[PDB]
Amino acid sequence: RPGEPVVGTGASLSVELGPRLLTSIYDGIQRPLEVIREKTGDFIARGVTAPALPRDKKWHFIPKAKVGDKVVGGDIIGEVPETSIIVHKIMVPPGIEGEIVEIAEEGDYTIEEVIAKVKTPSGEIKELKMYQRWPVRVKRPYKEKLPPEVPLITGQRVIDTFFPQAKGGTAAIPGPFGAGKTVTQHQLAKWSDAQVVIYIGCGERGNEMTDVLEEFPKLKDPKTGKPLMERTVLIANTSNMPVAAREASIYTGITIAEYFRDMGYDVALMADSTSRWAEALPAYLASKLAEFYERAGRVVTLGSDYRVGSVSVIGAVSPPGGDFSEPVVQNTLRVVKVFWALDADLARRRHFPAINWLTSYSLYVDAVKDWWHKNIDPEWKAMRDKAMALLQKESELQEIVRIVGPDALPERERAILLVARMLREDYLQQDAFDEVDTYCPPEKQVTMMRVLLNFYDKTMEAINRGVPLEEIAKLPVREEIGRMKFERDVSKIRSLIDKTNEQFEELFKKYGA
Repeated sequence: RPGEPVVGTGASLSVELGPRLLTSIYDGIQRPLEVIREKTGDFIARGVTAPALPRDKKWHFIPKAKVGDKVVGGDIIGEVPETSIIVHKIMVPPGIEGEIVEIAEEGDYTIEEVIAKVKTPSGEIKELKMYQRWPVRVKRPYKEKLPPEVPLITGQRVIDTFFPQAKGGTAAIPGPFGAGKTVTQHQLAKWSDAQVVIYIGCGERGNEMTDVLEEFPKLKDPKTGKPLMERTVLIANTSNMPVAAREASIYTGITIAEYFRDMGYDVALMADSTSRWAEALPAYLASKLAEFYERAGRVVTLGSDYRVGSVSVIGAVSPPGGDFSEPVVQNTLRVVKVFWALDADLARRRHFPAINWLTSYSLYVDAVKDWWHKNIDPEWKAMRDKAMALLQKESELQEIVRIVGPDALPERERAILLVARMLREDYLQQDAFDEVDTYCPPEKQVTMMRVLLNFYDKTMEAINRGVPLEEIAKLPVREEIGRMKFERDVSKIRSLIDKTNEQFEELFKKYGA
């Protein structure tokens, strides 16, 4: 990328945006694999480079606008089928508006070709290609940042239910590298309802780059059968790369996320490069994490059609050995709205995903409940809250029992522990390796939860009738409850409610009431 030595604020550090970015692997900056990296500074940056998009590749343009049409920035003037998954939407660059005096015909083109001309109100004729440039450090503009509402549906029960992410929200995952972060990040990347993923996947393990070039091209997008790379764009930070570029990769990544957002996609920006992101010569250097995160959001995009896209941020905080106290841990956890706390004791106990349901939190619960209530069910919030109360109850009881023992525990309390344990095992625990349980649709989540909480209501009902707890604990329907996560037919899961009720009736019959 040649550029120019301009005054102001650096060279004018930017990125190219157009067809073929997808399936591609880039560096703090935007050059293909194993390419030298430029220095930084508050004042300026110097870069010796290669090309970011092939000028030599031929793309099938489908125009969507005509000679005579009025346009504004964000308006979509045609389409380019880019991968087998993603249509690339060709948009007037921000700040350009006017009349389309000239537009290409449906045909094949390389990116330097001019596919349209726009006459601005001044009369100035602006020439538009299939790509555009943007300064990575300026947030691409939009009409309006919408308040957090709809959830980013992850298909993971513990997250979607107890610690929800909003489309356009900010989330962090910290804890040990040990058990499960990788598989959990991988589950999020492939299952979350974001059409496009930008992964800043950046050498935290010496063989990570090897795994990236060797494995990533084989991964399938479970929604289509096709490769996950065909909706992904990677941004590597490594130990050989300049402190400079490593710094700037988040911007390059978020800029590219905003660009797919602007077309109306939901996009997930995933950062898993904690350590490589380090600097030498702090408050002065922390509002630089703040504003990066401020760039997350669901927005009504620029353009003449009403159009919504989003960028959801999920940041890894994996500090090596135990850098968990001071850097990226004071400023970052108080800026993110959601935190999924991976916990090595849970992992050792083989509870997966190993997410600690007492130290994680989401501040999007009330923001997303209405979306759940309107479509998934009307009792979604009441039910999570009830299931959490019972988990909080369990945790208190277990502390108490650690001190004084279990033998003087009353039936009611034993019942609470039995049901909480069913919550942990049936719902909290989810099998990423199983062909059904690797994804749990919204409808299935609420039904499994109703089955569980109905069993709780009947348990507490039975006990307050003199049915003993040992009899409840061996209801056959219990063990079907432990398997419901493996059932793909949601209506079979649902039938467990009536089945539970009936077995209880016939425990009421044995005994009294």
